Amino acid sequence: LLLECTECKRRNYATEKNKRNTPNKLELRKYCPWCRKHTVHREV
Amino acid sequence: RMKYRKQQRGRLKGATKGGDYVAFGDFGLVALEPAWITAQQIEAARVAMVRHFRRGGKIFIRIFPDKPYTKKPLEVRMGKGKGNVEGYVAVVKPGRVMFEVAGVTEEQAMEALRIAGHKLPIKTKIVRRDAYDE
Amino acid sequence: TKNGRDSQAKRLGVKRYEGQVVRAGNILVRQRGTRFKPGKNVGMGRDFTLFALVDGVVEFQDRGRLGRYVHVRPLA
Amino acid sequence: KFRVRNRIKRTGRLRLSVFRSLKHIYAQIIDDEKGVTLVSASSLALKLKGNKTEVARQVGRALAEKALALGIKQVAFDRGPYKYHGRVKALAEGAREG
Amino acid sequence: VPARIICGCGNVIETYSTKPEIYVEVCSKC
Amino acid sequence: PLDLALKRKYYEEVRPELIRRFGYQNVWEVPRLEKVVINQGLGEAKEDARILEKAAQELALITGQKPAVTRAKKSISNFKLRKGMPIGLRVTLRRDRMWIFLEKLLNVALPRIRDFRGLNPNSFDGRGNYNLGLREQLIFPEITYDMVDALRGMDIAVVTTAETDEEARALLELLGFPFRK
RNA sequence: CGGAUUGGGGUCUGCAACCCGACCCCAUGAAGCCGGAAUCGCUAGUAAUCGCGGAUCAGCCAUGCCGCGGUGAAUACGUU
RNA sequence: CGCGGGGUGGAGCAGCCUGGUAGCUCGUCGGGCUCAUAACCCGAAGGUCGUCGGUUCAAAUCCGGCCCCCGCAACCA
RNA sequence: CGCGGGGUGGAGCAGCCUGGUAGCUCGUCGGGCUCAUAACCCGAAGGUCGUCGGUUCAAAUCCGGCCCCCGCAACCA
RNA sequence: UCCUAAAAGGUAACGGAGGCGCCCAAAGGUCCCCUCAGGCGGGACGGAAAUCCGCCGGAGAGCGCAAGGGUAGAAGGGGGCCUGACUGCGAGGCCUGCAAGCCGAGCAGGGGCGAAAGCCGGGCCUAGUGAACCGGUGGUCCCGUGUGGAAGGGCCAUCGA
RNA sequence: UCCCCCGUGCCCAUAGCGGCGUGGAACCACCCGUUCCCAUUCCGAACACGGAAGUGAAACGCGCCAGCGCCGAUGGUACUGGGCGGGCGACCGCCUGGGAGAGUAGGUCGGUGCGGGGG
Ligand SMILES: [Mg+2]
Ligand SMILES: [Mg+2]
Ligand SMILES: [Mg+2]
Ligand SMILES: [Mg+2]
Ligand SMILES: [Mg+2]
Ligand SMILES: [Mg+2]
Ligand SMILES: [Mg+2]
Ligand SMILES: [Mg+2]
Ligand SMILES: [Mg+2]
Ligand SMILES: [Mg+2]
Ligand SMILES: [Mg+2]
Ligand SMILES: [Mg+2]
Ligand SMILES: [Mg+2]
Ligand SMILES: [Mg+2]
Ligand SMILES: [Mg+2]
Ligand SMILES: [Mg+2]
Ligand SMILES: [Mg+2]
Ligand SMILES: [Mg+2]
Ligand SMILES: [Mg+2]
Ligand SMILES: [Mg+2]
Ligand SMILES: [Mg+2]
Ligand SMILES: [Mg+2]
Ligand SMILES: [Mg+2]
Ligand SMILES: [Mg+2]
Ligand SMILES: [Mg+2]
Ligand SMILES: [Mg+2]
Ligand SMILES: [Mg+2]
Ligand SMILES: [Mg+2]
Ligand SMILES: [Mg+2]
Ligand SMILES: [Mg+2]
Ligand SMILES: [Mg+2]
Ligand SMILES: [Mg+2]
Ligand SMILES: [Mg+2]
Ligand SMILES: [Mg+2]
Ligand SMILES: [Mg+2]
Ligand SMILES: [Mg+2]
Ligand SMILES: [Mg+2]
Ligand SMILES: [Mg+2]
Ligand SMILES: [Mg+2]
Ligand SMILES: [Mg+2]
Ligand SMILES: [Mg+2]
Ligand SMILES: [Mg+2]
Ligand SMILES: [Mg+2]
Ligand SMILES: [Mg+2]
Ligand SMILES: [Mg+2]
Ligand SMILES: [Mg+2]
Ligand SMILES: [Mg+2]
Ligand SMILES: [Mg+2]
Ligand SMILES: [Mg+2]
Ligand SMILES: [Mg+2]
Ligand SMILES: [Mg+2]
Ligand SMILES: [Mg+2]
Ligand SMILES: [Mg+2]
Ligand SMILES: [Mg+2]
Ligand SMILES: [Mg+2]
Ligand SMILES: [Mg+2]
Ligand SMILES: [Mg+2]
Ligand SMILES: [Mg+2]
Ligand SMILES: [Mg+2]
Ligand SMILES: [Mg+2]
Ligand SMILES: [Mg+2]
Ligand SMILES: [Mg+2]
Ligand SMILES: [Mg+2]
Ligand SMILES: [Mg+2]
Ligand SMILES: [Mg+2]
Ligand SMILES: [Mg+2]
Ligand SMILES: [Mg+2]
Ligand SMILES: [Mg+2]
Ligand SMILES: [Mg+2]
Ligand SMILES: [Mg+2]
Ligand SMILES: [Mg+2]
Ligand SMILES: [Mg+2]
Ligand SMILES: [Mg+2]
Ligand SMILES: [Mg+2]
Ligand SMILES: [Mg+2]
Ligand SMILES: [Mg+2]
Ligand SMILES: [Mg+2]
Ligand SMILES: [Mg+2]
Ligand SMILES: [Mg+2]
Ligand SMILES: [Mg+2]
Ligand SMILES: [Mg+2]
Ligand SMILES: [Mg+2]
Ligand SMILES: [Mg+2]
Ligand SMILES: [Mg+2]
Ligand SMILES: [Mg+2]
Ligand SMILES: [Mg+2]
Ligand SMILES: [Mg+2]
Ligand SMILES: [Mg+2]
Ligand SMILES: [Mg+2]
Ligand SMILES: [Mg+2]
Ligand SMILES: [Mg+2]
Ligand SMILES: [Mg+2]
Ligand SMILES: [Mg+2]
Ligand SMILES: [Mg+2]
Ligand SMILES: [Mg+2]
Ligand SMILES: [Mg+2]
Ligand SMILES: [Mg+2]
Ligand SMILES: [Mg+2]
Ligand SMILES: [Mg+2]
Ligand SMILES: [Mg+2]
Ligand SMILES: [Mg+2]
Ligand SMILES: [Mg+2]
Ligand SMILES: [Mg+2]
Ligand SMILES: [Mg+2]
Ligand SMILES: [Mg+2]
Ligand SMILES: [Mg+2]
Ligand SMILES: [Mg+2]
Ligand SMILES: [Mg+2]
Ligand SMILES: [Mg+2]
Ligand SMILES: [Mg+2]
Ligand SMILES: [Mg+2]
Ligand SMILES: [Mg+2]
Ligand SMILES: [Mg+2]
Ligand SMILES: [Mg+2]
Ligand SMILES: [Mg+2]
Ligand SMILES: [Mg+2]
Ligand SMILES: [Mg+2]
Ligand SMILES: [Mg+2]
Ligand SMILES: [Mg+2]
Ligand SMILES: [Mg+2]
Ligand SMILES: [Mg+2]
Ligand SMILES: [Mg+2]
Ligand SMILES: [Mg+2]
Ligand SMILES: [Mg+2]
Ligand SMILES: [Mg+2]
Ligand SMILES: [Mg+2]
Ligand SMILES: [Mg+2]
Ligand SMILES: [Mg+2]
Ligand SMILES: [Mg+2]
Ligand SMILES: [Mg+2]
Ligand SMILES: [Mg+2]
Ligand SMILES: [Mg+2]
Ligand SMILES: [Mg+2]
Ligand SMILES: [Mg+2]
Ligand SMILES: [Mg+2]
Ligand SMILES: [Mg+2]
Ligand SMILES: [Mg+2]
Repeated sequence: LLLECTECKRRNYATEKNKRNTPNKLELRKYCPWCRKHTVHREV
Repeated sequence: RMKYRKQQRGRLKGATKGGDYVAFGDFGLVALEPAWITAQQIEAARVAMVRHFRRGGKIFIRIFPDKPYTKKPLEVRMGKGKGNVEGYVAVVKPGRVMFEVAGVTEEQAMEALRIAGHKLPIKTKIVRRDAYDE
Repeated sequence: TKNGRDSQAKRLGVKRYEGQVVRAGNILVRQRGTRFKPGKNVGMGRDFTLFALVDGVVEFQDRGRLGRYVHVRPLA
Repeated sequence: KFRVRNRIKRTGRLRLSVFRSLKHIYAQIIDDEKGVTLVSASSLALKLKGNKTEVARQVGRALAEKALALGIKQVAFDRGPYKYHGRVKALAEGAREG
Repeated sequence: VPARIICGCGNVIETYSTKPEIYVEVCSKC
Repeated sequence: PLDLALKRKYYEEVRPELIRRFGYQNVWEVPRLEKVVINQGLGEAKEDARILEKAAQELALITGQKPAVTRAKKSISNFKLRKGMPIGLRVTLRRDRMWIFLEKLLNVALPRIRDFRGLNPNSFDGRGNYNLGLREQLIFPEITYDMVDALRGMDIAVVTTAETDEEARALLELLGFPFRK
């Protein structure tokens, strides 16, 4: 399953890859935008 | 037997390792000329030898056929021969010791070891055992 | 008769030999695994490649049970 | 179990070989590449008292003196076979204090 | 706790093991 | 709790007699009882952690110590085990923890063993060590009857500092190990 | 409950109880929790049930047979 | 992708309107009855009614999202 | 020489795609109804999954080779 | 991937053999700890092979999958914390007709683990893939046909072989 | 200068396996205990802390041994750049320069650099 990590409190993205049925319903790892620096990132 | 599959031909350059000395037995048979000796050829000599001195001593066979023999069924060019038609062979180079006889008289070894030479595609020679060992 | 396969050659091996000047960080040896280990001013990348970290000359050294090493003996 | 010691070696310079017996503690500041020691502030071999942990601190600050006595700074700490914990840690504790 | 091995053939032994109400049937004294 | 019958038995009784029979040189050539380990190869409660717990805490009482688990490695289709999921309930114990257990054992367990006849004389592994299997685990002190929901036994091993096992035989007999001889 | 099986010890008949008797005592304590498709008996002092005797015969493998009494039902609309 | 309508007993579907309701057929076992399968008659067990959240006194029912199968056309550099 | 399909209790078929458990019918064996046999009723047993080798923890089931059965194919000169 | 391939690299045939069109939020980063296979002996169920103890046992195990190279002075097994499976770059090279593929020190930002030295720009490594064009969704210094918007387009990100 | 031991690097088996002997005065190990720092998927086994008493058993240092492992010539042959000749061939021979693997003779239970304590 292909994925694209949005930044929280914003609207950025990242090169991602969930795994759906394998224990990965969630997804909110930490990442780093160009506006500001370093924050959480949802699945989306 | 086991190994794996079909095997390239490869040449028969000088009889370097192609050879040995008499291991066991009173006498033996040596190859004067390089060749692929077939399974059939081997057994041919064997059974010959026994048949000569019925209920006889002991025949050793220092050579052994493990090269696969490929061959095409009367066709042209796709793939490598299903091969194995003569089946298998042994690389005998000048010098090699092929058969040892023991437990018999000379006149028996000479004769039998000679008769065997008639089945082999090669010029050969029968040795006593000099003494040269190691 | 299935067999016509193969992969394309990867062209690997030592790229710079012993007693050869080297610039800042040019590759020195491309190797399958660890046929060679790092050394003085010589790191290695993901593919086990071995490259210079400084200028100077390349020298090899066999350390027996240890391995075969390659490093740059700088100068300036 | 000299993995530690190896990694450290491929870091560059100034190894701090804290050795430690059942009532002892030492430290060579050794420079490889040539295989030579400099500062060597021992303890049981030096003179100090008897209380390991306590003993550490000084034997650490002991190197300290003899270090700047030559111009030194690379902390490269050979946390040998021993975990960074007591007498070993404390050996550093002071080695850095001074 | 100090255990109490009570057996019908004397041999009352003490040791250590939670709750010392150890009624042993036929201990090693017999 | 440094002190006890069996603890001292070894020192002030066995120990000196070993010097008689063999008579060494250094005090550290005299064979030490110094390691004993329980175990419960249970492919039985392998399925559920329910039947698996009671056997562990039950074990805990008899040993007095906190039992450990042991997982499988290979994979056995013939008896339904793969990665390491399952279980064997082993627990190592030494020092005074072991002397206290051995007292119970050699003087309460072996006794209450149905038709006991003495530990098999052959259970020595050529080197100074001894092991033994047990069925019913209830032949242990604190273990109540209404407590057991299954007759799950187990087996134990005891290590020496001896090299040969005659010394271990001698050592263990003296220490109160009733051998069938 | 049920008393099969097995061990052990013993009495009696009879020249003789290995094969093969019957009984006693201890111990051992089996399958069996009411039985598939199917099928037998009996219309009143009957069935069911509970004992007693006798022929035979040293003894008895009788739970068999022949006979005896004790307690004592159910149900027959109807002849497809 | 957006459109549409459902996941109800060992099998589906009725119940989903316009909330106050799990029943149907066959199946399983038992009983009645037959020369007999079977037909037939009496009775019983086998449904978070895909899922979580919300309205309501009350839902399978109304509502959101989700999980899945079916169907609709329509697009594929 | 090619390509495709298949070898499973005594007979004929299922299972293999999507590895854990070999099922259906006849037949076989025991018992019952009958005067008897057939039918019908009750109960049971029976399979190295062509053979050799591999992958797997595990192979009828996946992969490779040999052997046998079936279907197609073998043209222009 | 290995052989053919003739000890640099390369190198053909309807030459000999086998895989790929993935997978893993832990199978990733780091800090600490740990070392197999297998053989003999001893062990209640087990039983050639579960788990237990002893001894011997330098790599014949293991490294998600083919094969090779490597490898326990870890790349292998466990744990604690974690998310560098970063953003802005990129000296210098390998490889190469072109296009493409590959390795990469170090700098800034900002962060993870660690006592520190230091390590981190995914996975021991070499397969797990698709130029351009056309279009979709998110965004955004830009363009917007007289002017202001809007339509549309560009740029960055990603999507449909 | 010398010797013993301790920590560390180097050549990377002629250093190793096993056998036998040896030292605890200093050093090192084990040993005492687990209050505290800290620790066991369970066990102070391990790591960790306090610390005399005991010990050289284990480990380790040292030394002697060759049985195993490891090193191993010389001579000679295979093969072979370069040059030439022969057989239909499968092949074979000569010249010039190079030259192993195996096996043999034999070697080995190591050598050495820096620092520190000890006479
Ligand atoms: Mg999520
Ligand atoms: Mg999306
Ligand atoms: Mg021929
Ligand atoms: Mg033609
Ligand atoms: Mg003779
Ligand atoms: Mg003769
Ligand atoms: Mg001839
Ligand atoms: Mg001839
Ligand atoms: Mg001749
Ligand atoms: Mg010779
Ligand atoms: Mg090819
Ligand atoms: Mg290749
Ligand atoms: Mg090619
Ligand atoms: Mg290739
Ligand atoms: Mg203090
Ligand atoms: Mg300092
Ligand atoms: Mg206790
Ligand atoms: Mg008694
Ligand atoms: Mg000893
Ligand atoms: Mg010994
Ligand atoms: Mg009597
Ligand atoms: Mg029954
Ligand atoms: Mg009852
Ligand atoms: Mg009677
Ligand atoms: Mg009578
Ligand atoms: Mg009667
Ligand atoms: Mg519509
Ligand atoms: Mg239906
Ligand atoms: Mg319906
Ligand atoms: Mg309906
Ligand atoms: Mg019905
Ligand atoms: Mg059901
Ligand atoms: Mg339902
Ligand atoms: Mg349900
Ligand atoms: Mg479908
Ligand atoms: Mg459909
Ligand atoms: Mg429709
Ligand atoms: Mg078929
Ligand atoms: Mg087939
Ligand atoms: Mg067939
Ligand atoms: Mg089949
Ligand atoms: Mg058949
Ligand atoms: Mg058949
Ligand atoms: Mg048959
Ligand atoms: Mg098939
Ligand atoms: Mg039938
Ligand atoms: Mg029949
Ligand atoms: Mg019949
Ligand atoms: Mg009849
Ligand atoms: Mg019949
Ligand atoms: Mg007929
Ligand atoms: Mg029956
Ligand atoms: Mg039937
Ligand atoms: Mg049947
Ligand atoms: Mg059947
Ligand atoms: Mg069956
Ligand atoms: Mg098959
Ligand atoms: Mg099967
Ligand atoms: Mg045709
Ligand atoms: Mg024509
Ligand atoms: Mg035509
Ligand atoms: Mg290659
Ligand atoms: Mg190769
Ligand atoms: Mg090449
Ligand atoms: Mg190659
Ligand atoms: Mg050449
Ligand atoms: Mg070449
Ligand atoms: Mg070649
Ligand atoms: Mg090459
Ligand atoms: Mg070929
Ligand atoms: Mg794809
Ligand atoms: Mg994790
Ligand atoms: Mg083992
Ligand atoms: Mg043994
Ligand atoms: Mg056993
Ligand atoms: Mg087993
Ligand atoms: Mg066993
Ligand atoms: Mg290796
Ligand atoms: Mg593999
Ligand atoms: Mg592999
Ligand atoms: Mg290669
Ligand atoms: Mg490999
Ligand atoms: Mg390999
Ligand atoms: Mg290897
Ligand atoms: Mg390997
Ligand atoms: Mg690791
Ligand atoms: Mg890893
Ligand atoms: Mg981790
Ligand atoms: Mg570049
Ligand atoms: Mg280019
Ligand atoms: Mg690539
Ligand atoms: Mg490349
Ligand atoms: Mg990996
Ligand atoms: Mg590669
Ligand atoms: Mg175009
Ligand atoms: Mg565009
Ligand atoms: Mg904008
Ligand atoms: Mg900008
Ligand atoms: Mg504008
Ligand atoms: Mg604008
Ligand atoms: Mg205009
Ligand atoms: Mg204008
Ligand atoms: Mg305008
Ligand atoms: Mg716009
Ligand atoms: Mg736009
Ligand atoms: Mg002097
Ligand atoms: Mg001087
Ligand atoms: Mg050096
Ligand atoms: Mg000794
Ligand atoms: Mg001493
Ligand atoms: Mg004590
Ligand atoms: Mg405590
Ligand atoms: Mg206290
Ligand atoms: Mg405190
Ligand atoms: Mg304290
Ligand atoms: Mg700690
Ligand atoms: Mg713990
Ligand atoms: Mg303290
Ligand atoms: Mg003394
Ligand atoms: Mg002494
Ligand atoms: Mg010693
Ligand atoms: Mg030693
Ligand atoms: Mg050698
Ligand atoms: Mg040699
Ligand atoms: Mg020579
Ligand atoms: Mg030449
Ligand atoms: Mg030449
Ligand atoms: Mg010439
Ligand atoms: Mg010619
Ligand atoms: Mg040589
Ligand atoms: Mg030799
Ligand atoms: Mg020799
Ligand atoms: Mg040696
Ligand atoms: Mg030695
Ligand atoms: Mg010195
Ligand atoms: Mg000195
Ligand atoms: Mg001095």
